[PDB]
Amino acid sequence: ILTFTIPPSFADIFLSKSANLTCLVSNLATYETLNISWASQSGEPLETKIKIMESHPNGTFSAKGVASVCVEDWNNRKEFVCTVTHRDLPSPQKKFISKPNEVHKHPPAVYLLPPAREQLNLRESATVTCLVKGFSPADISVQWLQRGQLLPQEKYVTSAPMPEPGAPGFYFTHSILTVTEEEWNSGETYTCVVGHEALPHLVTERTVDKSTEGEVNAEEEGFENLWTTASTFIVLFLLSLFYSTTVTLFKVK
Amino acid sequence: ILTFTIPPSFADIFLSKSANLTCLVSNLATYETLNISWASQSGEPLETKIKIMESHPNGTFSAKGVASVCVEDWNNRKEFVCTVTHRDLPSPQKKFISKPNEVHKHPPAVYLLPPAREQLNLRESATVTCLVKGFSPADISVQWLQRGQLLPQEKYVTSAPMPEPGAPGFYFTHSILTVTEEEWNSGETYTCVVGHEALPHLVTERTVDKSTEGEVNAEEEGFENLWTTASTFIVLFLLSLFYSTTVTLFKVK
Amino acid sequence: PCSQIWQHPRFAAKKRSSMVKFHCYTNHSGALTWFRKRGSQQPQELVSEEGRIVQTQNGSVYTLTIQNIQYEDNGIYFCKQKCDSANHNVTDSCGTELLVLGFSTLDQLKRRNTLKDGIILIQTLLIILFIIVPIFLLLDKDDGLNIDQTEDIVTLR
Amino acid sequence: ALRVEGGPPSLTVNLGEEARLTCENNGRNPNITWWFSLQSNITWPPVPLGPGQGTTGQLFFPEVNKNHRGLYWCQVIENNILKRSCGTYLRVRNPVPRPFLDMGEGTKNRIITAEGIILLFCAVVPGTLLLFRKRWQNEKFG
Ligand SMILES: *[C@@H]1O[C@H](CO)[C@@H](O)[C@H](O)[C@H]1NC(C)=O
Ligand SMILES: *[C@@H]1O[C@H](CO)[C@@H](O)[C@H](O)[C@H]1NC(C)=O
Ligand SMILES: *[C@@H]1O[C@H](CO)[C@@H](O)[C@H](O)[C@H]1NC(C)=O
Ligand SMILES: *[C@@H]1O[C@H](CO)[C@@H](O)[C@H](O)[C@H]1NC(C)=O
Ligand SMILES: *[C@@H]1O[C@H](CO)[C@@H](O)[C@H](O)[C@H]1NC(C)=O
Repeated sequence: ILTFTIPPSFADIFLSKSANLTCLVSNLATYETLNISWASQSGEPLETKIKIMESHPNGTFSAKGVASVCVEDWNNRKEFVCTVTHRDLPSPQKKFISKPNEVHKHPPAVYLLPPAREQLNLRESATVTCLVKGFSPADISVQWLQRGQLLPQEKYVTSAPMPEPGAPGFYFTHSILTVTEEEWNSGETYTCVVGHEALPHLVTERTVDKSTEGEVNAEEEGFENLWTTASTFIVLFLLSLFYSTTVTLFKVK
Repeated sequence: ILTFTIPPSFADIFLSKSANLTCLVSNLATYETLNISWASQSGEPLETKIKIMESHPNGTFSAKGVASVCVEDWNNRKEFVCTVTHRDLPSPQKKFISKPNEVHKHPPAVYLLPPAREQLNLRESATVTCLVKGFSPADISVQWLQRGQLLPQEKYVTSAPMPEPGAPGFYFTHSILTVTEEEWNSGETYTCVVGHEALPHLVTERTVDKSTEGEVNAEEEGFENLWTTASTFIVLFLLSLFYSTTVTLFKVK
Repeated sequence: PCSQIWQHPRFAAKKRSSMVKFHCYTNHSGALTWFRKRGSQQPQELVSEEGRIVQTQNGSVYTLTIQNIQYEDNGIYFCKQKCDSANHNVTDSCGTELLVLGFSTLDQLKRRNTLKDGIILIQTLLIILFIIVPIFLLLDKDDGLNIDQTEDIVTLR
Repeated sequence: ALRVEGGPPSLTVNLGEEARLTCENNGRNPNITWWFSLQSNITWPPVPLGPGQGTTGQLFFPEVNKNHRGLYWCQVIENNILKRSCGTYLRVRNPVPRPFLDMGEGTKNRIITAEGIILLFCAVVPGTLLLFRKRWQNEKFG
């Protein structure tokens, strides 16, 4: 029998503003004596949700204990105890879950890559990818929006964070938004939002579309004055050349 | 006593021009009375080679059955069965096997993607990403080349194969070659190759290298060429003015 | 009474002739007037044009869409409403400050600016030269040498 | 029963430079809050910031970063009365740091046209001087 304690994910933590502890028990021959009770180090009673997963092919069972606690307790590295008294276990098992120790923090650097021209040449489909690189906590949720409307997770995939090469402790991940060529052809604006703990605001957003030259510069160039100078200079070249030729001919006579 | 059937691999078929059907049986208490032979669905016996490895530390022996038959019959999905009998087996362990389910078998479609200009704006590092998508087999080996030399795994990282949305049973992968900022200035050759079973030439490679691959867009550069010709014309006008000035000075002097 | 108007992405950095969808979500029902503001000038009424300003009413929501957007469309966009509640309590929206972006690849701008700096330095040099040419030429034409007969600092002067 | 000035609909600031927000209201000294959000409908509730400083309720970012783009709307509570503002939008642009060449596109292109006109005229006049000189020296030789 192997028992583990699993902290809740970042997505649910931000969604419900209430962390859910886990008391994962495995390899249970019997479940009639199963009892998962959750408590803190001070002994404060707490409600425990008990749910049983499907039986494993080998015949072993599993169960998890869910307890609703505020996220601030997790931020204060508060300790919690799950008490399990099972007939297969010779003695009751006491364990503690808390926030891990201090570790270097780095907010993610989001980067949204547009599809390559070669990919568009097959006129089949487009896969918009936004690279999220350089975050120390692996708990990162990346979503995508279409015209500000949420996109189901069946239309895109997000690779699990993998350690950053050349820099230990940092993690990077990708997210591919496969979009039909008809939808991308209409000048759609596609964005990926990155919810992550180390972010100063806990959430950011990056955009890209057909423009691909979406540099922010307000209005600096492109005015009609450029055309005015071009035309007046064409005239200037003509007059200068004519003047030089007339000067040469007046030197002649 | 567990009997396992190992389908032949394509490597020796490509090299030795023959396929080996392996009937690997482990957890064998004794072998002096073992009788293992290859057979067919229609009862046709096959030539079986018996090869026995050394004793397993758990106290159980093992045996194998090796046969050589033409690849074309195996490509025709003929059901070959390996007969395994032993003194400790109340019933023979006849495992029925054929070609595993062949699928659409489409070759990868590599679309090298350039780094994001926002990332280059930091003047620190750039990631070159080559999306490899649209292949049926799980196995795939992406390697990057630098000036014709293979890039070791110590510098780049690649994502494990994952199913692609919109087409069940269709796989894809990815990759990322971190490069330093002065590496991206130098215009080195960044290319990633892909090894795959379904590739008609067995190897494919895309080329997005140096420091810029180009991008055609909409209007956008028209005033740019207008500015370039305006600068050229200012240059010509300056040259004509200097020529006239020098002629005037020389005639005066 | 009539101050429950909603709006959408306000900054809306866009390239010339691009597409975004406006609306006028509200919790009321009455007369509506689209208004456009540029800079610090006074509010002005918008005029509908097909394929340039699309106006579809989704019940209580007044959808809007502006195609062929140019630099003259830079400014603030919002939808007014009329609240004839026996007090002339006239309320308005908040705003949508549209911006038009210059596409200088954020990099060619440096090259152009360096080039114009070169040309106006060439102005300084050439204008000094062509102001010293006429006097020094009419001195010889009318008929420097006298000053030499009358040292390096004086010549520079 | 109360209103609040919406403030600028958008805002711009250089990277690494301080950005200060604003919340103007008619109240005497009424409860104020900062509720950061994003552009459109996301899956996360608005992120409340700190309480601000001063009577106005002004934010302060001593060293803003690229991640700080988004709406910043201020929340005001005045004796159990709630009212929502409109929301600003922080953003960085990294403007051009080169002011030597007479900042202002129109300025530089106009002085370029003036360059052409004045250079052509001040080159033409020497031609008249040269022809006058040639005539006068030819008269002198005779
Ligand atoms: C309009 O106001 C009522 C009353 O507060 C509310 O129930 C309703 O949801 C509002 N509708 C919208 C579109 O906000
Ligand atoms: C309002 O908008 C929805 C969503 O685009 C659309 O389905 C609906 O038909 C619109 N109202 C109309 C056209 O009556
Ligand atoms: C609008 O309503 C507010 C709140 O009742 C009031 O103070 C203000 O004077 C009104 N404005 C007009 C024009 O009636
Ligand atoms: C609202 O007013 C109460 C009055 O005591 C104060 O404690 C509270 O901090 C105020 N809200 C803020 C500033 O978040
Ligand atoms: C906004 O997002 C939420 C969460 O995805 C969704 O439930 C809601 O329907 C969306 N917009 C509308 C129309 O309320």
